[PDB]
Amino acid sequence: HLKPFPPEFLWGAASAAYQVEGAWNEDGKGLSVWDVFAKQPGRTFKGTNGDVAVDHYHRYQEDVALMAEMGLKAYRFSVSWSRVFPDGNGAVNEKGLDFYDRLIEELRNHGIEPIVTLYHWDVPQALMDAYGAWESRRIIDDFDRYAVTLFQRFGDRVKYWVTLNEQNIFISFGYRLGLHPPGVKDMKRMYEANHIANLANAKVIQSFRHYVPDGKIGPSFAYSPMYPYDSRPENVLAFENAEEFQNHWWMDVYAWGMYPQAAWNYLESQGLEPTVAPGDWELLQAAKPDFMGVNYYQTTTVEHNPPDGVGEGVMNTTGKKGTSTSSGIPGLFKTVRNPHVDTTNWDWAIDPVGLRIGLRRIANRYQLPILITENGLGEFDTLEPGDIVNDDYRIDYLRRHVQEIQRAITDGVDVLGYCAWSFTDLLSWLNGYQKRYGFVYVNRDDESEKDLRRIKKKSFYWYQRVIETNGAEL
Amino acid sequence: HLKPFPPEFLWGAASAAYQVEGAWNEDGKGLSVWDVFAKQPGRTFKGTNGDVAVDHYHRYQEDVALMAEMGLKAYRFSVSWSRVFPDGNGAVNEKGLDFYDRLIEELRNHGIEPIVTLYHWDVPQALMDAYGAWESRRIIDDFDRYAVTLFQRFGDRVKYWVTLNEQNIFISFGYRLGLHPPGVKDMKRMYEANHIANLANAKVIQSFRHYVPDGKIGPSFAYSPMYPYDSRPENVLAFENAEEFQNHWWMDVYAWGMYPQAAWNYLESQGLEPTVAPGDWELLQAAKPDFMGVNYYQTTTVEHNPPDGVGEGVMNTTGKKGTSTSSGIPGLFKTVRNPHVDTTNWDWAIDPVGLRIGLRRIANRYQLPILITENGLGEFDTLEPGDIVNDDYRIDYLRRHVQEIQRAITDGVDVLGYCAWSFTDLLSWLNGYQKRYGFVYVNRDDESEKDLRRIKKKSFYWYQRVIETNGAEL
Repeated sequence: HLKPFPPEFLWGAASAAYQVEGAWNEDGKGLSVWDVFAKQPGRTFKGTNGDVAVDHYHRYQEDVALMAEMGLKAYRFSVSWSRVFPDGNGAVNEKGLDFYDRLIEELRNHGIEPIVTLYHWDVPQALMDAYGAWESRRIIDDFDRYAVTLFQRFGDRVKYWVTLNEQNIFISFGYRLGLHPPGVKDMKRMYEANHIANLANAKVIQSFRHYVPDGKIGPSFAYSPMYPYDSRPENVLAFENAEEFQNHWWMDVYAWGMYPQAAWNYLESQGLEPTVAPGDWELLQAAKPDFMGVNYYQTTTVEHNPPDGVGEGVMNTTGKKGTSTSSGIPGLFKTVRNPHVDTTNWDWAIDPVGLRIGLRRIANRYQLPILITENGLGEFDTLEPGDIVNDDYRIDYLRRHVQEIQRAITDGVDVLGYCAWSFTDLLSWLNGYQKRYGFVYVNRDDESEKDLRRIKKKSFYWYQRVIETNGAEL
Repeated sequence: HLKPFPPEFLWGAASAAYQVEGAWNEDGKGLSVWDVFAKQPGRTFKGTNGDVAVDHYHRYQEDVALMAEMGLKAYRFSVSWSRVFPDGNGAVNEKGLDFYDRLIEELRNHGIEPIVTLYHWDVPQALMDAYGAWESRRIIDDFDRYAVTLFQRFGDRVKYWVTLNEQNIFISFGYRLGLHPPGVKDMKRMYEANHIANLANAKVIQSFRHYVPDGKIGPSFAYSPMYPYDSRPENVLAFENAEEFQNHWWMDVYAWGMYPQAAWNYLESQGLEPTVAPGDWELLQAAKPDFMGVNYYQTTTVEHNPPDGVGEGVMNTTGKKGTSTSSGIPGLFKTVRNPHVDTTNWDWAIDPVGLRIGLRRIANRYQLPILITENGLGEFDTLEPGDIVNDDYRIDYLRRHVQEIQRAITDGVDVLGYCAWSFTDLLSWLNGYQKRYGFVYVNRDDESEKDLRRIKKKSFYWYQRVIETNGAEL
């Protein structure tokens, strides 16, 4: 017996500025670390970068019109820091602010709730040149000034804010795996930058309380809920280590302002724990958010990993199924393929019940409302004669995840909204354009840039029907 | 490289008054609910009862001398409420307090720390008669009067105190399964009595802060940590349901003063959630314990249970292995044999790693120190001529659990002490005498008290060596 979706449920769709906007050097925009990073040969598939992307900076009016046709209740986007402060910490760029002002007015005139994401991985290169960006406490007050600038200019028209998007991703990929700017493989640096990012998150939530007292703000965590492989006690203990190290490590800081103790002690024994100053715990414990943002795609199953066993592993960005290899941390846990779910061709788990599990774990541990900021299926799309993209695969994935959300709401989880990823096709950070996520097909591939024309996929009309029935018809 | 056991680690052993004392009608003692219940035909194996038990009431000097020979650092025992208040809430029976005073003085004269359990299932029958005992709010102030009586008489000599022993057992066996007094099978009444017992726990922790400001106090929860059968998402969701419904339901109230929400909502949908009065949440939230007491014997593995599925199961009462069957809650979860561990003859899982997992979960969720108030192996013992009892099976079980305690300490779990169940053999509530737990064999069976003579088992000398080496030699 299912509860209905609440009447105010934020049926949404999401983007990220570098992935969508283009206009990388217009109206005074400074360079970001991704402008620099993606132009380095070999970082991105076939050299694709965000110079143009899908050109949303010039075509947003067309884009919002398609949102209004769909009847989106909400649209989640990120503000590009380097459009607002080209130097990170210097003088404000009114043209940068003007674009987001025009975007929000376009959204508001069509009855769409704007959800503004403060940071999605594009710190200005200048801050990285001046003091190493997230490795320096100086970024805390420069990020605050940036945040406060947006709060004063948009706080009367934006109720929902997200601080740092997938902080575990841009910290891990940027400082442990070397896949994102700064392209570093140093765990000591990774956890120092992570700690400073935690303090930045807390400082801007505390500013938000002052500048937007009637608004709602939270971080957004890239949450892959951990599973034990079986009921072997050694595999359950691996799951305890994995859920605490991969998930509590961030969410406990967001919710309670404390790192988990066992994980901390493991890092301490390695010489990897971050440097703490007077003031840190009191700041982190005083920044309670209104919700936990959740970006969800898959669960992860783990098993026992001996002290000499698997370390970092092989990722699968080609799309040939079966090429992923176990990654893990020796002594604690290593991943293993879950034999009870299917995977995509990138070996990502297809596990909509895993979303209910993860929503239940956040409610049960933190008692926080949840805003689902990102969920989606990336796949190749064929444009067929008659402007028809029959992405039944995407509909089937979104249907099952929305169905499990309703069960979680029926369990008593407070889910504020759901932002599918993504509204239009967009540039992936590293693999180009062919793994598409959008409701709206964008006419370009890896080689030919074509005209970037927007085409409504079959999933666009499915989700239009979802919204008008408030999820009653899926 | 393991951490050592900390210098003042409480190497202990435990009992419970009804199981050990006898003297059921001496020196002014009133009837308890167990005096009455165990004399009803069919309630206990072979009609065994606590009239004599192993006669610790008269033989406490001999028993304490054996604790000194072992070198016990702490002895955990329970106070019989009906010795102190024969009618539960009238005038104090000084001879009742004088026994526990004599006992505490014997312990302290031999260097043994007393750990006093306020309530181990034996509320006076007069309170059951007057208002139904734990089902009535009247018990909150009656329990409080009793606790403060003990705090004022013994607080100068007792630092460690336990409030309610295994509230989840005496409430669920007493009101849901009807196996303990008052023998009721009614889930609604069960959760009402459970809520009243939560308030009584909170009230006496509050009183304790006034009367024993330098003491340490906590409840003793009967903790069986849940495992999912495998990585099937439906079995992991069963584990989420099972851990919250069986474990968080109690420990969250103990630690945070709040029931978990998914469980509460499920009870509400069934008309089973308890009645909440004004002021209840404030009392419950303001009664933080110094430690979580943990009674640990086994883990429990669970899997999906369809809404038409398993409910009450068969309980192994005889000692014939393989006779237990699944128990669960339809629609939420059901138990299933863990194929990766062995089980005793009573079908209890032998899972020392589970104790590390359980200690880690409590640290990770509540950040509380833990006092392990019960752990042991119940088995048949053979008395061999020469008064020799070779219980290597017990040594092996205790050894592997103490080993995992030290791994948990090395992880960063603050464990205050370890109380093996039990010091001497004693009466099991339902299963008679042959399922023995003691370091010290007591010569009696279900048919005859014989001479009740005390006989040191092999495990006595093993534990004596454990304590002498502070656990470095196991």
